[PDB]
Amino acid sequence: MMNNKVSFTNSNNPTISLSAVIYFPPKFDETRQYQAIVLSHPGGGVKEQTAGTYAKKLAEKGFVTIAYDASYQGESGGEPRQLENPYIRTEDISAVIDYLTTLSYVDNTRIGAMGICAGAGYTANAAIQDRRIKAIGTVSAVNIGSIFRNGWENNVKSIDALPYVEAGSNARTSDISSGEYAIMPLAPMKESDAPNEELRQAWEYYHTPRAQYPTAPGYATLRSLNQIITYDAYHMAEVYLTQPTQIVAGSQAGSKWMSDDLYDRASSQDKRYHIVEGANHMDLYDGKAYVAEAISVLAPFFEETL
Amino acid sequence: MMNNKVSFTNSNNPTISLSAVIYFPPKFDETRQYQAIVLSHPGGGVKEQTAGTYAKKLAEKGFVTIAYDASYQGESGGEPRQLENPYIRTEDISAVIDYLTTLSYVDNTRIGAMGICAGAGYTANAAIQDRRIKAIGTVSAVNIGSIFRNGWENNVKSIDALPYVEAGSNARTSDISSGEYAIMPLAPMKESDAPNEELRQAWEYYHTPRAQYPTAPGYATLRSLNQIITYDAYHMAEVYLTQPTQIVAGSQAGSKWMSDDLYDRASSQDKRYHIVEGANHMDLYDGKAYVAEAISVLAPFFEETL
Repeated sequence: MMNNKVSFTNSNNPTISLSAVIYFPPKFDETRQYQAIVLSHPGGGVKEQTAGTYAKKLAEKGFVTIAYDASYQGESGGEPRQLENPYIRTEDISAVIDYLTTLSYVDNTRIGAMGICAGAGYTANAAIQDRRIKAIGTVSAVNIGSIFRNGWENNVKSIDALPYVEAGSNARTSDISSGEYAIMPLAPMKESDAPNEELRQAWEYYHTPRAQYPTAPGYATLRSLNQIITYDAYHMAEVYLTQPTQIVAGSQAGSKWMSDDLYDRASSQDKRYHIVEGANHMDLYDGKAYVAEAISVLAPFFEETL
Repeated sequence: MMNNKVSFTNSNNPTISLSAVIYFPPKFDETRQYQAIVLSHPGGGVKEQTAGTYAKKLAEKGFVTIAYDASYQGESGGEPRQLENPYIRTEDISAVIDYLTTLSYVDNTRIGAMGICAGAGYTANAAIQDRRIKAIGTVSAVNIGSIFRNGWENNVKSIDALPYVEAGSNARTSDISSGEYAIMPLAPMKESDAPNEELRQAWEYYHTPRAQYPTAPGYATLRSLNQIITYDAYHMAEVYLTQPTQIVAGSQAGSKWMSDDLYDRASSQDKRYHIVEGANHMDLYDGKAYVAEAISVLAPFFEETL
C-alpha cells in the first residue's frame, strides 16, 4: 500500500464528510502502530497541492501521514462552498485526529501535525485546544487573522481594519437577501492585483499550471471576513502552546514575521526555528531543493518528538 | 399581534433550523420599521426561560424582540445535541440578525442585542465581529471561557485548567469510538453538587418547576470543553467593542467580576454599569422586582442607542 483515498464523517458536523489521502511509510505493516502526522493546507489550497507533497515526503520518512481537504473546501462536503471559518478550519484538525484514532495502525499517543501557510496558523491553534497533538511543524506560517487584519507586511493598525469587519458583516445581509454567497480573494485572483512579487507567485501557484487544481478556485466566502479579522491563530499560545514546535521559514519570506510571532509567543520548552536561506514564502511550497531541506528538518523533529 | 413562534434556516449552517419566538410591541404596525433586539439565552438555557421573559418585557417597551434557541439546543436543529461550541453560539446571533433583515417591519440599522449568563458573553463576542449590532446589554454576564478556565470565583490559574483541555480532547476520542457523546454539567445536575447557595439556585432553576424546561437538560457535550477553556468572549474588546454597552449585575452576584471585566475591557465611549442592589446571579433571571429593575435600565438604554 502506497496510499489510500478515503471520505469519512466529520465528527464535529456529521452532515459533512472530509476527503483525505493517507500516505503509508515504506514496508508498511498494519500490525504495527505508527507515529502519525496531520497535514493542513494553505488558505484556498487543497490536499493535492503542497500539503500533499509534504504528506508524501513525510510518509517516506517512516510516518503514516494524512492530507485532508478542509470542510467546505476541495472534495470535502459542506455548504456554503469555500467558507473560511477559522474556528472550523481549526476544529477540522481534531476531526481528522478522531479519524486517525479509528485506525489500528496509528498510535493515538504519537500523533503530530503540521501545516503550510494558513494551515500552519490553524495547526497552531489546533495544538492549543487539542492536547492529542504531541508536536507541530510549520512551513511559511500564516496566522490568517494577522494577515487580513494587520496586512501582509504587518503595517495596518487593527482598528483601521474595522471596515473589513463591516464588509464581512454586511455580506451576511447580502447573502441572505440574494441567495448567493459573496466571494473574496485569498491569493490574488488576478495577476495584476498582486502588490509584490511574492503575492504574484501566490496568484501564479493557484491560477497557472504551476499548481492550479479544479477544486481550489482561490477565493473564500466574503461572509467569513468579519470572523477572520477578529481571529488570532495563536490565541493563548503563551499558556497552552507547550508542545514541541518546529518552525520553517524562508529567509526572503515577507510573511516571516508571523513565524517570528509564533516562535516568540509559544510557551514550548522545545521550540525550534529553521531559516531556509534564499527562499521566499512561495518557494517552500514546491521548490524541489527547498521542500527537500524543509523535510530534512521536519522529519527528524517529528521522529524525536512523537 | 403579540407573539409568534418561527423556525428558519441558519445561514451559517443551512442544515440547521433555528427555533425562535418573535415578540411584538404595543400597537405593532407591520408597515412600520421597528428597533429590534436579539435575546441570547444562558448556558444550558432555552428561549422559554429567562431569555423569553426579558424578550417579552422589552417588547412591552416598544421593540420587536426575538428569543431563539442556540444551534444544537432547545428546539433548534443540529447534532450532536447540547454542543456548546462557543464560536457557533456566537455566530448564531449573526444568523438570527440575518433572519431579522428579511423582515420588512424591522429596521436593519436599529438592531441591538442582549444576553443573560453565557449568552451575554456570546453577545459581547457577537458585537465585536458583527457590526450590524448597534448596542448591547448584559444581565448576569458570563464569559463562558473565563468561568470554565479560571473558575466561578476567578481563582484558578489558566495553566492549571490544562487537565480540562485534555478532558475535552479525550472526549473526542471516546465519542468517535463509542458512537455516543460524553457530557458535562453546566449548572449543577444535583442539588447536592452545588458548592454554594447561588449555584444551588442554578440547580433549582434548571431542575425543579421553578423554571425547568424539557428541551433544556442542563448539560453540554464534554467535547466542547477544550474549545471553551481556550475561549475568551471578549477577545479584542479593547479594539472592536465600540458600541454602546449596558451592563446589569447583582451586588451579590459571584459572577459580577465578568461584568467588571467586560466593562473595563470595552473600548466603548458609551459604556454603563447598573448594579441591582441585593440581587445575586440567579435573582436577575426571575425575581419580579429584580427583572423589572433590569428592564427599567435596559429599555431606555436601547431606546437611546438604537
